[PDB]
Amino acid sequence: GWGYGQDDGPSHWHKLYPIAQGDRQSPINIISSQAVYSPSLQPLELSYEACMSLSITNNGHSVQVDFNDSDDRTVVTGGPLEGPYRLKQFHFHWGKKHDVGSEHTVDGKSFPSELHLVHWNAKKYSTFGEAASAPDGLAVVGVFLETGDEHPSMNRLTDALYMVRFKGTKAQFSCFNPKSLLPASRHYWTYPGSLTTPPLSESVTWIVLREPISISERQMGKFRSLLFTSEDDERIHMVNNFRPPQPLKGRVVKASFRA
Ligand SMILES: NS(=O)(=O)c1ccc(C(=O)N2CCN(Cc3ccc(F)cc3)CC2)cc1
Ligand SMILES: [Zn+2]
Repeated sequence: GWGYGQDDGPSHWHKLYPIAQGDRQSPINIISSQAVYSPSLQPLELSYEACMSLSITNNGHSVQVDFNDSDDRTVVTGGPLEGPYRLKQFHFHWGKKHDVGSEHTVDGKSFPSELHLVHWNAKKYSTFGEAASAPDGLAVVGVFLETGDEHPSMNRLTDALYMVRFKGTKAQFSCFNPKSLLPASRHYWTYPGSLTTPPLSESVTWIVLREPISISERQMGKFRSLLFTSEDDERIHMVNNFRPPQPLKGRVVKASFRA
């Protein structure tokens, strides 16, 4: 019912999910000079185990790696979070050129891709779905990707894309440590927001890392080789699967650092 094409793209989502015009929608354009330095925030800690990954899937909207979230082994804690949130899955948003692809932008600048590590408040809610509807239910850590030098650990992931090039396909993806996709800095911007895809619920505490990671153009190209379409269909490459910046509506963006 929704996608990233000319007829079902982000500009039309509100026709189906009215909350798309809400007061805490994501993503947003981060004006670094207007972010509020908040030294009162606790250190952001991403405590990830190496073998919690389950599979890699092309769900028609992105490529997603799902995790075992039975306990609090792989969690994010600190920063603006009151407690630990368990990692459920990570996925990406990307474009067709280096000038576009990320959802969040910084001072008007977009990156070729953005990684989203999705976590939920399992201590408070029974299911991820239950959490995805509550204001304090989710915590998504966003990491910008820039193109430059090849990323060693990313190779395992980009090499796996061929087997999930078609929509609705999946493959086993064991022992991939999402910590390998994090930058050396834990500085970030945070603000109250929403899921960036339908149902667009305003249940996400966003934590956007300041430092991007880089992958090579070859690796980025592997993402663009994915398809929005199934095997027996006219091929349409999965690109520009991002939602543009939404109105801030008076929300305060906090920063764990001084610009
Ligand atoms: N990019 S993001 O904001 O980081 C993000 C994070 C989590 C999710 C996520 O797992 N699904 C949300 C969507 N739902 C499907 C859905 C769609 C429409 C509905 F009305 C209900 C449920 C599956 C779970 C999606 C996007
Ligand atoms: Zn996302």
